[PDB]
Amino acid sequence: MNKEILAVVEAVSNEKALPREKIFEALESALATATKKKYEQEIDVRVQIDRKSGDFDTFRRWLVVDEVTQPTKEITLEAARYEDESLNLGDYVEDQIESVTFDRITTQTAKQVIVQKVREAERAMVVDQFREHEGEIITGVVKKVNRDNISLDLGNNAEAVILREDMLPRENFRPGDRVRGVLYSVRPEARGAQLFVTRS
Amino acid sequence: MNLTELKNTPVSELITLGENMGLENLARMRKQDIIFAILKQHAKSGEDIFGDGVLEILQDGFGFLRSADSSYLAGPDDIYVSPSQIRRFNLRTGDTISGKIRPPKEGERYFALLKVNEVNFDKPENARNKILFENLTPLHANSRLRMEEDLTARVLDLASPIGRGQRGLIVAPPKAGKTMLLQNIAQSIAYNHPDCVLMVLLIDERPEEVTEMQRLVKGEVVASTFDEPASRHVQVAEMVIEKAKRLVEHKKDVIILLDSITRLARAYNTVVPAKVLTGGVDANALHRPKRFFGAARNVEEGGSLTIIATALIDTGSKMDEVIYEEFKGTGNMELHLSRKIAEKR
Amino acid sequence: RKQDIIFAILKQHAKSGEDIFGDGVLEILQDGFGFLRSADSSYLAGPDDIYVSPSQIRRFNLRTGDTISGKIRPPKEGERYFALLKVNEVNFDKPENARNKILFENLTPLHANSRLRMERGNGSTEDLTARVLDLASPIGRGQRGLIVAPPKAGKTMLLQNIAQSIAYNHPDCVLMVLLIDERPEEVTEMQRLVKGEVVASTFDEPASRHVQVAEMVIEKAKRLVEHKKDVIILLDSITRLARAYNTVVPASGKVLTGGVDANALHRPKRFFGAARNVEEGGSLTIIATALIDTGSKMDEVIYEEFKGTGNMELHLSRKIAEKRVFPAIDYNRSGTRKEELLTTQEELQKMWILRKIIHPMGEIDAMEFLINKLAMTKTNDDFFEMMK
Amino acid sequence: TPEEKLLRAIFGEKASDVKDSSLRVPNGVSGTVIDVQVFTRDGVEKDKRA
RNA sequence: CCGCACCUCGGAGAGGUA
Repeated sequence: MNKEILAVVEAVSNEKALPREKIFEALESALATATKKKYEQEIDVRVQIDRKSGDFDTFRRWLVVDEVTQPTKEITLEAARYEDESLNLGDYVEDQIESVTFDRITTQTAKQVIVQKVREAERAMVVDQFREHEGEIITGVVKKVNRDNISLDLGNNAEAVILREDMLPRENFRPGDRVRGVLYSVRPEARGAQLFVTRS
Repeated sequence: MNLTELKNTPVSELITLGENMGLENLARMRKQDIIFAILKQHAKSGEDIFGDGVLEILQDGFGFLRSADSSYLAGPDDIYVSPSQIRRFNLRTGDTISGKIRPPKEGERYFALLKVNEVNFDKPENARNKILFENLTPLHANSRLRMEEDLTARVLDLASPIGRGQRGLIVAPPKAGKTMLLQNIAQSIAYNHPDCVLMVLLIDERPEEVTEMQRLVKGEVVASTFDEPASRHVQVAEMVIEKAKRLVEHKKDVIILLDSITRLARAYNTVVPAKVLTGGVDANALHRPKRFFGAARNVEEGGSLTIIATALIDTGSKMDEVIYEEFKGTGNMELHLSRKIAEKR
Repeated sequence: RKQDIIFAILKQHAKSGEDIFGDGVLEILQDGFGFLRSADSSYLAGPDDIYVSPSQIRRFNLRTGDTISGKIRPPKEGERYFALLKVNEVNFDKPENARNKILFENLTPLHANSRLRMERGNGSTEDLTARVLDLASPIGRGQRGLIVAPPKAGKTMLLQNIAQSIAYNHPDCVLMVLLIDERPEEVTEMQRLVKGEVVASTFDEPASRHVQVAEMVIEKAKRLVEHKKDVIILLDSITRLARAYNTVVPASGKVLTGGVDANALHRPKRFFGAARNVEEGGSLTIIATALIDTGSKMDEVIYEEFKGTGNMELHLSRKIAEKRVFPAIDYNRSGTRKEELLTTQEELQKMWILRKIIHPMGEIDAMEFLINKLAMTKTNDDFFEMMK
Repeated sequence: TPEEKLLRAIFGEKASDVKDSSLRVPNGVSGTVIDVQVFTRDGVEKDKRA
């Protein structure tokens, strides 16, 4: 049994930073990223471990598709024929499990992923506190000007974004300008949700 | 297009309607998912969607419109109530809100409220300007609620006459006739006074007795069997008392037929954070049910709140005896039943 | 834009030969020279700051915090700041009076002697907060207390009431409300509400400016105390200031429980303990608001460390605040040490009797009793006379 | 952040900004290793090869 | 990671090769 990661997931957790599930998700995502950066021409490798005593196993997966794009991570429907073609397009999980490769140097990016997910959890806590103390017009500072989206800043490890369709068509913003906007909903964006703000 | 109307339709008609609308196979699907898909497809057409439910404001600020047919249980089809609308319309727990709702967008799980059409079965202009329940002057029972299967009601009327705003305690040992007496009381309330809001609040009871009581009396029966935790019992009790207070503020005669003197007390004692008294009851565990009981009162400006509870003594636990002895000093009506007469049928 | 216009106007005026006047608080740098920061910019480094030569600093023994007002000149070819030619007024006084002064480090501290009564006396319903504060924890000159309260307890309203009562009863005291790492709208609201000086440093800038503004404020307060002034600082940032110091402190390898550095609490504890009552003249009162139950153990450790420092704690109850009962003060947890030096014998006996009667009752019950007893009259004297 | 070094001190897992500075063989030259010497400063603990 | 205990990638010098 891997007592090293077990002591970490048992001790560091339970302090509102690790909910016993996001910590395991971050650890398996970091292991997957390490295995991806280890191979040269083999991308999109995943790993799932959701048990204390149970060790982790690296099962490289392919993308089920009827085309030949990305020949390094694509598989055909004849491999799903064993399941009577039940594997619909858009879902990619099936393959034989291969040899796992654990190492102490792989913890470098693992710690980075862990602290990034802790920062994301702290951002979620700040969002919860904002919702607890919402109901007033706020001001924010823009950071970047992307396509059909801007950003807001309130320096308490918080952040907000405004959709361009909700803003004025004539007004274009620039970093350093204060923006007045009331937030109404938070959609679950990938790699962490973000508070969406609307003016119209 | 109403939420409760679709939730009351049978499964066969919903599956048929969904197959006619041309959606995914609804035979191997839950009824809630069927209703959700039907509402989504109907909103995509352009028609409006309406809903209703009792408001339950969460700690984060927002609230949900709990449905009555689900015994005030958090469901996937709850109507999300933004804190902005709560601050605008001065919404509180118990305010039944009915208005135009919309299916949740991509990434959401609750229906959003756009415009409220009716507040507590009345115009919103009459609800925004109202007198709080704490300001209403309490008074003793003035109007007589005559209960005159009728033999039990006659004996109850001859022993302790119950009126509007009464606060009684039906004290009886186990196997003394509490079930039949409660059934007779509910039938008499539904028959003599159909205008009153009869709510048979059951907590930690048998599911067969619950479904027998609900499909027998002519009214609303919100219950919570033993399969649910004590937190849900406390939440249902709070929702019931808040709805009753709001209806009394709207000049309604509510009758909380409570049968959870011991069950709700044990629930509060289990959910209260850790002062040890006799029987294992915390010092701050009986305050919430004490206020729940004392909420019943007669209002001179309009409306009344009557709560007729049933006590449980001689249950083998001194905790129940202490709870009964504490709650006896709060009310003003005790109807004791004899076990010797009940055992002789 | 206004600064450049003023710069050009001063240049054009100096070209004619007239004199130019300036003012500002001195900030001596580590290299030996310093600049005269402006008050309207919350002591922020500006392009038009007045340069101070080390020669004048040695001549007048100037230090950080000394208010300097005198003749300035525009910069010449190769300069970027206003040179100070002759100083006219030092700390709102003549230099001959400021040269014979006693340093703040040599002043003998003492306990609170003078009574700073917070009661308004107008019989307003807002005066109930000040009345409860005076009945629970009397505040004197040189007091070093802490306002312990969880979030959403009523710190803003209580602070506003304290500031208004100070401006009403004691208009001679210099009130300075330093708000660090707060919202700009709250800063604007406070500045346009209280009758005094309001310096702030919002979160829009890093903690370096926070530390710099805190140092400038404490140095100005020390200089005013040296000039026999009664300075009162209401810093509701002590927790934020401790977080800033822990963030800007170099790593030493000894981190306490909760992410607190071993040498991070030195500067905020010194800032807190700087408050003291001077026997030779003047005093310094610092009323800070600590944050507890904020979900971070760092704030809990900071509160537990600062608890053993002050001599006054004003605990606020979350339940009473949620019940919308203001002021939501935990009367049982509040108190002041050496209170006999600020109250008479009969007043101390009445407070002791009131505490002995209130202690058995619960928090909400005691608050309701106190409110019902204070609503019967306008002044606390009638309440004291009726209690007997 | 001083919190990450506490975690690094909690578990034996290595975590640092590793840069490669190993002694490599110059180009062209080759041969067979015939002797290896290791000199360690006083106080520092020896390693397996040493 | 806060407390064990069940009643209703350089400069100088020396030597050498053509």
